[PDB]
Amino acid sequence: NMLTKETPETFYIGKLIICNVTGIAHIGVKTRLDNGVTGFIPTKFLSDKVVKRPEERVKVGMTVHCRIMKIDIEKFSADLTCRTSDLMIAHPSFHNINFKQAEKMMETMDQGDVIIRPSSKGENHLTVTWKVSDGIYQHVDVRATLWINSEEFEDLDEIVARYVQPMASFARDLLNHKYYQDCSGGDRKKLEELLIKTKKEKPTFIPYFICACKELPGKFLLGYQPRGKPRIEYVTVTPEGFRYRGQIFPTVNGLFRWFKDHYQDPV
Amino acid sequence: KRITTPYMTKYERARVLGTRALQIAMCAPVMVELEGETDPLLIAMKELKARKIPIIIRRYLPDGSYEDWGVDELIISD
Amino acid sequence: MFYHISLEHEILLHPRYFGPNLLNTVKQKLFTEVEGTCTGKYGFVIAVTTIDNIGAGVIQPGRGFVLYPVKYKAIVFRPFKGEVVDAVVTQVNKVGLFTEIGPMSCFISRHSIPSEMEFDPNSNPPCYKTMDEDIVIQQDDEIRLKIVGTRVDKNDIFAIGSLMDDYLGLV
Amino acid sequence: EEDASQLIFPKEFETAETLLNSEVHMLLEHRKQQNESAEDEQELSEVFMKTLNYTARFSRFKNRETIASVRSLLLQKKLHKFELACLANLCPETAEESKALIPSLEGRFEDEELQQILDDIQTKRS
Amino acid sequence: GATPAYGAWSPSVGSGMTPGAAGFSPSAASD
Repeated sequence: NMLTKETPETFYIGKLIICNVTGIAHIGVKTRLDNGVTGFIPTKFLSDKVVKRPEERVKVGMTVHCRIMKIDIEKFSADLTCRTSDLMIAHPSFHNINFKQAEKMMETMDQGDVIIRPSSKGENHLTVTWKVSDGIYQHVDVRATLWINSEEFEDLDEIVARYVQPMASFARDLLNHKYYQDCSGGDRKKLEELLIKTKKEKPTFIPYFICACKELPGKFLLGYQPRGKPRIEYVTVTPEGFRYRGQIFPTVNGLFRWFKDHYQDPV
Repeated sequence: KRITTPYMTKYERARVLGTRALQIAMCAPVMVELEGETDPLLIAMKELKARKIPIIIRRYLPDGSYEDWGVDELIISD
Repeated sequence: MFYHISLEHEILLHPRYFGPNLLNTVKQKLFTEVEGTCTGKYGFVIAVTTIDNIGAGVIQPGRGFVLYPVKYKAIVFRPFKGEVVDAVVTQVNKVGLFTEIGPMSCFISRHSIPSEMEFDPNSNPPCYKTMDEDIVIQQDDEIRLKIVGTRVDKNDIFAIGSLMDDYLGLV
Repeated sequence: EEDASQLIFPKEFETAETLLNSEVHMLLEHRKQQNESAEDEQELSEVFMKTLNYTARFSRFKNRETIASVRSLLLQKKLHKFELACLANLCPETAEESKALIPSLEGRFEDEELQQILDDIQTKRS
Repeated sequence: GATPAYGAWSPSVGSGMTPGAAGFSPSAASD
């Protein structure tokens, strides 16, 4: 008592006791513990068959934290467990990921499911990626500057249902339009050559279409040919509506009903 | 009622570039896209052309007054 | 005594703290600079209650720091000598009684105690009874006092109380 | 030289705003409320934690009306600012106790005038 | 970062001069 440095009444079963099994006698690693207790590793912790060391130890010996399963510091034994288990419709995903590898997992979900990922530039930042079209995604880099509070971060459920879910419902309506296309992602060279080919079959009736960008997601392309010159008008999709010539429309129908009586000006 | 020159003086240009380049070197947020360069003066120069330097120049008048001028406010020379 | 005054401070900020969170970061730096401190001028400030304004940050020539003269409102605690305060009795000892005036503690010798309030070390609780055991003045009692001398100890106030004045006891 | 008994205060402190013991309690507990109602918040200093209690022990009232009324009934008279707090915390049950405690009240007022200020203060007391 | 501000952008409007007549399509209801 007071000469051994440790008794078996201090070391208990269930608590992790770090064992220093730095040699093996004949299989398992017999080493010393922190309290001077001669740690003789059993088949439940040193695990050596005479053809090898512990494998979960070191490259030149044995050792590590293990779940304490035997109190024999006076008996020159240490039942330390070598195993780590002995010591102990618009869905919302979660994550912790880069940008390139995240692009391959967000192509298989449907339209409306919003993912949750950390940012990449800066600190204490979160990026809201929501599906827009086939290959079009708006990575809302909040501080796409969406200024928020500090109280909201503990509950990640409202920031989507107030800012992205209404935005996704407004973006889905233009996809189900009667005159929609992609032009291989909304390329600017492919869209000017389509308006000049549709005007020849019907010079009296002028058609209109709608498309979005792939490099600048969130901005739609509203092109119209009042005469023999192509012209492109842009529009932004907002969480409360749409931004068209600086006028905010509450519902998706008022934008088109406001455009049908506004494109007849000489500009 | 600012009465001073609406042009960025060569001396302002020198120390604003120098000052901003120092901040850059100290891991400041950049206000411009980096096309893949690393020099703080190169960055500072880029920022200058973009009129994105987050700096205002306090110009002292001889009487004791002063006028503050944003970088985006005054006409960059070079 | 608890007062409200406008104070001022000038703080230094490193370029890593620029960008959209800048003036928020200026507020954070003051809230964790001037709280719970003491001075030989103003005394013991309990907390900064609000920030008045930020003066435009003067960029330091040569070095990348910028300094921000921020004006702010502060609840300050400055005792003066001769003020008559309430306190709680902390420790009853033959060498003297210990009290606590908010962030500042005081001490009362048997010298300042007239001979009525005798010692009680025989009892489990140290008290100051009288001869007849009517007026019981023990630990953890709201006992009034009068600050008869101030002392600042390296940003630390330490006054001294007394019991010479009448009506210095239980309410 | 600095003795509040003879009402001598530094220029930095003369223009100062006096505070009541019950009054500051609302300021401190509201500051506790502001920060503790913030998520992702660092623990407040031991100096904050050790002071909230002091004013709590001496709460003559909590109520936001009585925070004003013991001041208004006093400011109407020709008292010093310094007198404002010492007389509104202690709540001396008579002008006699207050005049014994406070050397500045002695000859300053009628005892019955000062007693009515103190009786108005006692009738504010929770 | 590789992904800068997208929505902080300024949509520039395009000016034109087309003195045409009025022979275009009518409006509809909002329901």
